[PDB]
Amino acid sequence: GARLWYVGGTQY
Amino acid sequence: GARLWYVGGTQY
Amino acid sequence: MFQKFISKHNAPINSTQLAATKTPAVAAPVLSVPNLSRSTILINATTTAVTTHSGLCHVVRIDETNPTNHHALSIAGSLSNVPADMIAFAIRFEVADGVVPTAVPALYDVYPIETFNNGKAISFKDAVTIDSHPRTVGNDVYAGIMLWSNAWTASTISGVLSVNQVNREATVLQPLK
Amino acid sequence: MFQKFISKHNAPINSTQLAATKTPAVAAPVLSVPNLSRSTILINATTTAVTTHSGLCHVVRIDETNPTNHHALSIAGSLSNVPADMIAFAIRFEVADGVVPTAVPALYDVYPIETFNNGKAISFKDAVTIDSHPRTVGNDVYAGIMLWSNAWTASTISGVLSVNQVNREATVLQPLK
Amino acid sequence: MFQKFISKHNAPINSTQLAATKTPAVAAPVLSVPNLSRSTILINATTTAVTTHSGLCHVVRIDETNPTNHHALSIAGSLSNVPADMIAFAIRFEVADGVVPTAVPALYDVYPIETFNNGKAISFKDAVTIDSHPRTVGNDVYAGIMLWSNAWTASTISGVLSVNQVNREATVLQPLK
Amino acid sequence: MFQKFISKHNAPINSTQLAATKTPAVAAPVLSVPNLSRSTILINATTTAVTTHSGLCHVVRIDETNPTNHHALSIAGSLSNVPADMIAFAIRFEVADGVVPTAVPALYDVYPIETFNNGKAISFKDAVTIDSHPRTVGNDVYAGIMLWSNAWTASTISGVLSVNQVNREATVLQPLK
Amino acid sequence: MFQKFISKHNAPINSTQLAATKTPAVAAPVLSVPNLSRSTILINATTTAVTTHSGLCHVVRIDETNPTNHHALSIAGSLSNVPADMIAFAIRFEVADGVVPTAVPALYDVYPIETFNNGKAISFKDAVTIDSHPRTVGNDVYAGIMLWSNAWTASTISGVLSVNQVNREATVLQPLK
Amino acid sequence: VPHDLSHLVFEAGKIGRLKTISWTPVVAGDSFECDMVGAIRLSPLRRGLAVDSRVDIFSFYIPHRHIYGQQWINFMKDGVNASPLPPVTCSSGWDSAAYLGTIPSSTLKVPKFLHQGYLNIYNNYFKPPWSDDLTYANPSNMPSEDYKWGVRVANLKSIWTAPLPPDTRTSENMTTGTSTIDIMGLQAAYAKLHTEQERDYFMTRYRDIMKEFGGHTSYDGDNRPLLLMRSEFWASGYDVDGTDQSSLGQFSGRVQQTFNHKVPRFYVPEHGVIMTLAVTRFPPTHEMEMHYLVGKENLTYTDIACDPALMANLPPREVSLKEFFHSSPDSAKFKIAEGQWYRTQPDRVAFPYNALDGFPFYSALPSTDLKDRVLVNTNNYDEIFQSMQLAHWNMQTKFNINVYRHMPTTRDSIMTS
Amino acid sequence: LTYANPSNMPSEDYKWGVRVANLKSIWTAPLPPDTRTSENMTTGTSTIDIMGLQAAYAKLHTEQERDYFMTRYRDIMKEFGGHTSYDGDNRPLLLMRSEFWASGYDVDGTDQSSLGQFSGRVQQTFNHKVPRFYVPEHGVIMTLAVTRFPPTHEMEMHYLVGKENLTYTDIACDPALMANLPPREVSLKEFFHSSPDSAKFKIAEGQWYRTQPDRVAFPYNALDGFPFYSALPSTDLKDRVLVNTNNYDEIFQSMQLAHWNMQTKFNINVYRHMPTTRDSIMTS
Repeated sequence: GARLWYVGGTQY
Repeated sequence: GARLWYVGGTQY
Repeated sequence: MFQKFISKHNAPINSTQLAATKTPAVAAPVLSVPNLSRSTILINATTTAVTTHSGLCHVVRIDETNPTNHHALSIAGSLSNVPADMIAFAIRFEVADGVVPTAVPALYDVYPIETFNNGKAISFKDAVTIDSHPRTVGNDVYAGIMLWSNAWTASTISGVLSVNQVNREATVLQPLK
Repeated sequence: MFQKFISKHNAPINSTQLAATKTPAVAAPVLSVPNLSRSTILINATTTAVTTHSGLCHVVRIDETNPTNHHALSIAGSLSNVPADMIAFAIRFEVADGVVPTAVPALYDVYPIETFNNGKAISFKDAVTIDSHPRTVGNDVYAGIMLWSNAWTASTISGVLSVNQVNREATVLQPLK
Repeated sequence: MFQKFISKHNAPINSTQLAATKTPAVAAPVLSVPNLSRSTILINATTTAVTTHSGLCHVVRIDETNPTNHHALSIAGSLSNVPADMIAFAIRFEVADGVVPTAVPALYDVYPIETFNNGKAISFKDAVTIDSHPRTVGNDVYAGIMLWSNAWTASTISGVLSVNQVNREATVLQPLK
Repeated sequence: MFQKFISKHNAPINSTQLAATKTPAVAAPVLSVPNLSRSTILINATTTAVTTHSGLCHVVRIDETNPTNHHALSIAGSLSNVPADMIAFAIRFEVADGVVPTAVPALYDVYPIETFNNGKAISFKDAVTIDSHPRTVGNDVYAGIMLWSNAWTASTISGVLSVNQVNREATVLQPLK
Repeated sequence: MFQKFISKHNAPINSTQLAATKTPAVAAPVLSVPNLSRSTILINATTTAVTTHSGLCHVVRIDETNPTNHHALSIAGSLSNVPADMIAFAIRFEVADGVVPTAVPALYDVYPIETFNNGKAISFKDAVTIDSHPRTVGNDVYAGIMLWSNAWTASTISGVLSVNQVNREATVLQPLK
Repeated sequence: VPHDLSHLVFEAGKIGRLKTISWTPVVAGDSFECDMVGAIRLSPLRRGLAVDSRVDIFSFYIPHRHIYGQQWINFMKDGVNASPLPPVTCSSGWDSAAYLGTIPSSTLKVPKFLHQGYLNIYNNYFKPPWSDDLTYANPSNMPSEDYKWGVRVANLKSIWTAPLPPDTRTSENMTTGTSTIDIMGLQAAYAKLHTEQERDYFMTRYRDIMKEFGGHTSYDGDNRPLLLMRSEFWASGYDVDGTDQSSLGQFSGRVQQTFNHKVPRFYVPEHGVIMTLAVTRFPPTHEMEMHYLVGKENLTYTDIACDPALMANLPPREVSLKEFFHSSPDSAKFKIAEGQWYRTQPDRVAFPYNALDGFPFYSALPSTDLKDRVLVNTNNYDEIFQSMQLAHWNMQTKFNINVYRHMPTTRDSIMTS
Repeated sequence: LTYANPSNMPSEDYKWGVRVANLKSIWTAPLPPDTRTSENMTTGTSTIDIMGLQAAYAKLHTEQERDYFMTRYRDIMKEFGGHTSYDGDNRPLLLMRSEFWASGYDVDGTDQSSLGQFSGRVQQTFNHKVPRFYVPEHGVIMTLAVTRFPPTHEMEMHYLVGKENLTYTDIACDPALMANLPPREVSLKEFFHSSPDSAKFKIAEGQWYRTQPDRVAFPYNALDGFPFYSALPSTDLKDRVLVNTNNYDEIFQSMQLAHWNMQTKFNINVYRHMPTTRDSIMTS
């Protein structure tokens, strides 16, 4: 579904 | 592509 | 390193304490009352001195019921104050059926193994393949360990003895399975 | 030649130095405070002389939690100034639960192995398959090595002793893998 | 633990009691009349003292009929009042065909094994691969165990001895099959 | 019979002759300057008599570079004029990094094996699985054989000693491949 | 039980009787004239007493022709009236090429094994993996068994010795094939 | 003309660490294409296969200018007599540049663009985003294992493995008057916090705060290595059945995975290196993780009802490794989004397992510390393999590259002519 | 190889045969060692002959060609647009040539100790066909085999990464430059991680940009079973080109069948004008 994890950008 | 190795002839 | 999960003698899980003198002649007496397929005794054995090449035993009574004639009989002892002449060969004999031995008849078979004796102590762990059915109709068959030497002096030889009859396997826990 | 990567006794990676006298009676005391699944002690053991066929121990406390009733208990010693009567049979006993032994009760099981003693030194490396669950509800189960002989004199017997409870395997590096 | 179902010496199921003195010289006599492929004797051997490095035997007579030249000959003894010099190497020799030895000729082959002797007792269990056909047409081939030492004194050395010629296997009951 | 192509101790192909007295105290000295993964010394060792249960060593310096923490360390000796108390347990210790021992610190681990001593000679061949990485950052790790007994008298004990660190296998020629 | 069809020492099928005194110094002489890949001698060895930790040998001459550098060299002895100090380590040395040794140079390699000595008798059966090619161009390479101890007295030590160089296997008859 | 710069690669590394497997120096104006095809193997594991590992292969382009800055610019301008470009220094170990998939030259030094190049690729795409940059100067400055097997990459998103940014505000004060508040000031207060919150959660990167403006920033605006191609896959294999007396009923999982990666032709604007790195990881399955609702004792209306109004309107919730792991300290905290426990589900491993080596799971407890307990804890996989001198995983690939240039030629260079 | 008799050739040269050349790499096919890196034209003290210079270049050209490509008569001929019979230079005539890659499969160990261990089994079916051929004169037809592995060393480094300070000439790949300066003399040291600064060889400028070495992680260089070059090159040109066989001894288990063995059925068919079996034994 919708986004979940938020680190402050993109983490591979 | 083009030749590379040059020994002074043919080496098997 | 990997763990060795194979042994020559897989003693019953339980041991029966012995304590009882004996007179180890040729007609080698019986240490502890014979169990059924496995036991392990630690009978501070007391042994009247005997200079005549005879001896005292400890065997079990083999289970006579399997369509497989030949079974594996594994023994294993460690004894002290053992005359530094101790040889533990194994044995088998058939008494009449239903009868309880008090010592081996004149009629028994021997099977050598790997017994090592130092001075006052002896041990072993080997396997002998004996025939499981009564050689004669009306009798039963018994087998175990026998201590044999020249000079059997006034001494209490303590240690332990185990005998089993591979009727079944005892499989334990293997961590990678 | 290829390297043998299988052993009978895979001692813990670490050893705890012992040093403590003892009085090795029948009610065989306990050498070092029992650890949990493996230890290896090298307790220049000091041993008050005792002429009565009793003895002193060193076992660990087995881990009572695995749906597999039967586990493998491997021991291994090398001792000096050991009376040339030394027999190292193994053992197991269940004390009440949560209780810490200071010696084996009158109630314990024995399992023979392959102990070899010369004069003043003895070693071993064998495997015995014992039952891992408390035989009775409210207690725990302990197991290890026991030194047993006739005459236990005034001497400090140094050497080492290791006991493990194959709960898990310790697999090392194999160069062809 | 799993049961070891492999052995180095699988003695015949039956043993023949011996009792007969001997004079163990170089031209090493023969203990018991040679059987055919396996026997196991427990001849309280009586041995005239002999200080000259000679000795007395016990071998069987190999079966000379199999398109396979090389066979396996496994022996196994345990003896008492054995001079603490006892070496049991094995042997093989070919006498003329149909002839029954009463001792080994000057012509025999040796094959070392793993004999261990303490003081007054010795045992062994090993395997030697000898050649099964008569090296020469008109003769037969015999092989077994030989006791060899310096000083052979006035003593009756009892114990047992077994020799077999892996012609066939003896397969017993395996509980997981 | 087929040839056994598996061994417990695969000594380096080369041996370094030793000859150098030593004083075998607890702070057990070092026989020969430590090599790197395997050596085999035959140092008619000369040994100042010492009655205090201490001893002298011979180990190598383990190679600290393999993503596999646990390695196999196999030893093997045969010594003469060895006090009939000789126990060869193995060992491991970590000295600071780059430092060359001249004897074992107070801090070392032991691992029992199968040492057999008669009177004046002792041998062994076993395998112990030790942990290969420096237990602490700034140091290195060493391991080998240690001779330990009560009474160390005025005598030159010659024999040999080998220690290897199964980092790699040494595979020889197998005739059926 | 099934028959073990694997051995550590598969002696040649034939043995050469020895009889010849020797003087076992450091520059350890040679017992019997070196054969080629296997022999087995039973040289009632006569041994001038020598108190200096030197010794006498028996090796064969390795076959220098196989693209496989590392070969397996298996030995096996049983000796009497052997000083109860006997250590049989193995060995290898390269003499100039085509030359026949009469004893080992100052330059030889050692490889420990599993030698057991009691009092007056010693045996062994082990395997050592040596390098098969001449370490230097113009020479050949020899290897075998060496008896080493402190005190070598006036005595004839009889027994036997076998050495082989697994160049090829000797496969016998297996009854289930 | 096509320049075949193909070569074989024999690789190996740890589990959650980024490692360079290949690099090809490129010149300004050449086109680069590669076809990397091989097989990925894991060290032999102690039991049968249970869970597939996922593999990520990356190819990036980092121009030199990005690395030497103005120094490079001058170098190109100066031309033939430009001052040589100083390489970087390394640590005493043949395996001291490993992370750079190259053997440190004889003097234990290596290209800075290999080092910084690598540094730049991690600090921009792998390092957690609230986290601090790897400002390592030389490989002789990075931890032994960081440069042996490579720096630790981040665990696969879980609930506890992707906490809210630790610097995340759980409250915000507006200094008010003693007996009055400015209704208009309050409004403003909210506008500022918004801009702050966004930076905290999503725009920790310039290039990111830009994008939300509806603009774009060239990888040249923020000197970021350009991600050219990305392949991801799950490696598998088969079990091997033991068949001797003792190991009959025992198995060993063999992970053989054929993979392929294709970097489409690419136009190299300027001179630089193309780095190709690999990263092997397992899903963050811990043997002791508990469902938040089941680990936090008294359940309030807010925790159990999932009231939209509530979840959609209160501050992030600060929780401890203790409401998620069965023994874990009450003290190791992290900020979670309210109702996060209802958007997810942990994996569940029966206790019978936590005593078993051969399972690619997390045995040990987390790492009290945020960072460390996110970027994967490799070592907790050491017990899963048998023997290993080929690390945790090894790879054998044939890097089929093809570069189209305007090169001299082999005979015209050696032909003084 | 001006060996007179086989009793004159090295033991292993005549046991297993003389060493063939490694498969072309950068370091495994250096420029001819006698390759000129400069050429002087003796000039006057305060003048040069503009026309003499021109000529100087023409001669060096002819020299350079012989050095690099026409070390063989038959070769200096071909570049003249002519041809030379294998009878002009007494060269054995190459009738047929087959090349292939041998493979096999792994064998999975399954006992307690070697469960997770494998042994590669290389079984390769091959075939070779020598088309019918007309034998002009009496002679022998020799059929030889040569098995080789790509020259993968466990310690070869990328030239640019092994040579410390990078100049404009090394890193820019300026066409004008590469296309116009002398061959570059390098050492086993700009290519191998420990190798002596002293073992040199001549490479073509920008050669490092026309190629790429294979790369083997350090974790390997401590592992026997991999058909790679462990050891360091051989300081000497020759030796370090013609393959160093011995560095493969560690890759196999046991071997009394060398490194490789072959079982082939040579199906030959010769058409003659022969007597016959009965007409020769028939005095008649």
